[PDB]
Amino acid sequence: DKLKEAETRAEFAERSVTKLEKSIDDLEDELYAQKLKYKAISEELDHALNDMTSI
Amino acid sequence: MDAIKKKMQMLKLDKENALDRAEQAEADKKAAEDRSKRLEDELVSLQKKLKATEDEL
Repeated sequence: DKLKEAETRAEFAERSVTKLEKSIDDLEDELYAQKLKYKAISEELDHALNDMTSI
Repeated sequence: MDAIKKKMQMLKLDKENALDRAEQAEADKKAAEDRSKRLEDELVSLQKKLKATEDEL
């Protein structure tokens, strides 16, 4: 009875964590790719102004 | 960015100043040279009138 409830609850519990794990790692990778994009865009005109610093 | 835009504005403001000064100097130079050539013509006319007066003398 309640045993069956426990089995069902535990079995469904494992479902949510594992599926979310892949999404979490994909989010991390996409975040890092975008941050690298911005950093690459950041330093270029930064150095351009460094050259343009007082001409 | 932002400061680059400020540098761009400044590098054109002095350009405008230089262009304005150049226009003023060009106008002044042209006026002075025109006055000088008019005075040259005046001197030539005065020489001619001196010659004519010397002829009458």
